[PDB]
Amino acid sequence: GSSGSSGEKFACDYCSFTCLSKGHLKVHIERVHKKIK
Ligand SMILES: [Zn+2]
Repeated sequence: GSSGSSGEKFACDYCSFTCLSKGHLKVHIERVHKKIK
């Protein structure tokens, strides 16, 4: 089997990142592609 998959997971709009939680996607965008101010 493959080392990664799309499955039923959420994906980043800016890079090749994926996660099972929408909260983890929000935290990824808010810290990696945007910042807290
Ligand atoms: Zn990303």
